Amino acid sequence: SVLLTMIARVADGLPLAASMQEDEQSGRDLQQYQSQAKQLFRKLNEQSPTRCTLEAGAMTFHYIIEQGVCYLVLCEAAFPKKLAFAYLEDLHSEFDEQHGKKVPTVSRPYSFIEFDTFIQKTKKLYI
Repeated sequence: SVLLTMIARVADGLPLAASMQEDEQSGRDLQQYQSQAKQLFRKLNEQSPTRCTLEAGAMTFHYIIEQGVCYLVLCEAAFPKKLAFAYLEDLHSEFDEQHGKKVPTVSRPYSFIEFDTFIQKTKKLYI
């Protein structure tokens, strides 16, 4: 029952905010989860779906693309698809509202760590 969350700029995959780790995660998995995320980001373009669900066994990836930002979440296959997108939707509207103008010009990775707090608070409400 998790919500490994990652927000990155589509143009170049620059990470923005994230809340990967959870109650005692496994270095092996956490590493594989992040690497799979990168290979997803690097491939994103204009032809990509703005909403998408990607199967990976016990785990399933879900993401949305809005304003050039990819909101991605990894969770148990069992987790309600419909829920994952609401979670993402809440993150989006709050993120764009609070950082849309600055998102396309930042160059340092995780320039929005601050947002991690909102992700955490929003997470509780779903899991």
